[PDB]
Amino acid sequence: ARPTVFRWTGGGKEVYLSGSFNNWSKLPLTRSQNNFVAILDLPEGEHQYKFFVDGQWTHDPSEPIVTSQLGTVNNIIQVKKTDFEVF
Ligand SMILES: OC[C@H]1O[C@@H]2O[C@H]3[C@H](O)[C@@H](O)[C@@H](O[C@H]4[C@H](O)[C@@H](O)[C@@H](O[C@H]5[C@H](O)[C@@H](O)[C@@H](O[C@H]6[C@H](O)[C@@H](O)[C@@H](O[C@H]7[C@H](O)[C@@H](O)[C@@H](O[C@H]8[C@H](O)[C@@H](O)[C@@H](O[C@H]1[C@H](O)[C@H]2O)O[C@@H]8CO)O[C@@H]7CO)O[C@@H]6CO)O[C@@H]5CO)O[C@@H]4CO)O[C@@H]3CO
Repeated sequence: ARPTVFRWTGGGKEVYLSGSFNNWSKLPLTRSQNNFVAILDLPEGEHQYKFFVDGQWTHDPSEPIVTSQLGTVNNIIQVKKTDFEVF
């Protein structure tokens, strides 16, 4: 598993990260310089995720997206051979 950085740049007061890698629970993100951020160790390969921003499910329009089998929009990224890549 490689350290991987998630960064929400869309603002807000309170932000959670939800994705396949935490079974779609809600991880509190840390405010840092107008970002909200978290760092997770993730195995190489695909992950889907989304944000929960002041009470509302939101994706990041600047990362790739896909429609899930539930019929919802997630971000989709590919963890590769780099430590602390920012998504
Ligand atoms: O919780 C896990 C989950 O979280 C994230 O989803 C959130 C999402 O981003 C939000 O937008 C919001 O979703 C609401 C949405 O906006 C509304 O449209 C509505 O959803 C309706 C759909 O429009 C409509 O498609 C229909 O859905 C039916 C499906 O067509 C059908 O396929 C089936 O769904 C089942 C799947 O086939 C199955 O794979 C399994 O789903 C899993 C996913 O594959 C998986 O990615 C993950 O889902 C994430 C998700 O990707 C995030 O975006 O977890 C799933 C395991 O549970 O299970 C399905 C059976 O439940 O069934 C449904 C109908 O039963 O109907 C809905 C009307 O509800 O409502 C949304 C509010 O719930 O919220 C979610 C988090 O709640």
